[PDB]
Parts: sequence; C-alpha cells; structure tokens
Amino acid sequence: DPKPKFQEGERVLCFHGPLLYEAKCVKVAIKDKQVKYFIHYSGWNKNWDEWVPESRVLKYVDTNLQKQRELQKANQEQYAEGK
Repeated sequence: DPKPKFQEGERVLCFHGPLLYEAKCVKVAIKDKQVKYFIHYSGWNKNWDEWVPESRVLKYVDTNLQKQRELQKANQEQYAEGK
C-alpha cells in the first residue's frame, strides 16, 4: 500500500521477542496492501535476518529508545524473577 514508514538503509528499532533491537532495513517489499520489511539485526549474524511486518518496526527516536530501555528492564526483571 502506497508509501511505507521505512526506507532501505534506515537504522531502526525492531521488535523480535518481547524486546526491541537496533537494526537496519535492508529490504522493503509490498504484498497485498501489506508492507513488509527484511531486516538485519545489528551486531547479529545474518542468519537471523528476517522478514517482519511494519507493526514490528519502530522509528529510531528518543521516545522509542526510552521504550527500548523500559522493555529491557522489564525483561531483565523477568529473568531476575526466574530464579
């Protein structure tokens, strides 16, 4: 569907599990009105590179970095509780 949120090359934050990671938008493909993104997670081996729907990609900005940090601590709180 005309004009997607992200561009090839764009540094981004991408959701993977319950966590957000820095990442790059390697590819942008449109399918059936649904825009998809092929992503390489930075500092991550290319095998984990994957296709992701738009809803999993967030702009690399202060608001989302703060969200990243809050999910990190929340997750870290889950790990710490798992013992």
